[PDB]
Amino acid sequence: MDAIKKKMQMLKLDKENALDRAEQAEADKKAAEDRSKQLEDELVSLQKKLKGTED
Amino acid sequence: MDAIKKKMQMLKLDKENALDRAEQAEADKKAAEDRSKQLEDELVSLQKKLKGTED
Amino acid sequence: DFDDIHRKRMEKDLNELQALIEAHFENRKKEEEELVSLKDRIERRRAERAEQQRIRNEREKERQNR
Repeated sequence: MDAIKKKMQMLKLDKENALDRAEQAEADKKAAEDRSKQLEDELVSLQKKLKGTED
Repeated sequence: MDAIKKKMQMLKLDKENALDRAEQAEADKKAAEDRSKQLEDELVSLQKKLKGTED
Repeated sequence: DFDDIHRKRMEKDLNELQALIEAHFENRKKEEEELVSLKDRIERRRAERAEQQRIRNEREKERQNR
């Protein structure tokens, strides 16, 4: 037939598109999270040196 | 027919789950990156305050 | 919870599709070709019956014509 092929292929394409988009988003989320952790760690030391400067 | 409809329904359940996961991951990325950039801005303001204290 | 969705979904996601494909293949193979061949056979028998009917009708009309 004809309809089954096109509908099935389009739906599988939709699933694959959503999956890859989710993977890209999660990768960027993990990278941003680690960079945020770095920012926290540096900010604490910045606060410590600021406190010493103020003393 | 009979089995074809059920197979289509399976292909649609995969569609919904993949699309929902993609959207949720995208929202997670947006939230995490906003968190990181706000932390970076806080770090910048701390640098400027340290500069004023140094002056 | 939400951990039996895999064990009740993924199973039929492939097994059901494959089994229904198998059922369709076997049913088509059993049904269509055998039906067409049997109908051709019955058609040939029907043509032979038609010839026998024509012969008998003609011979009886030949004799009885008085």
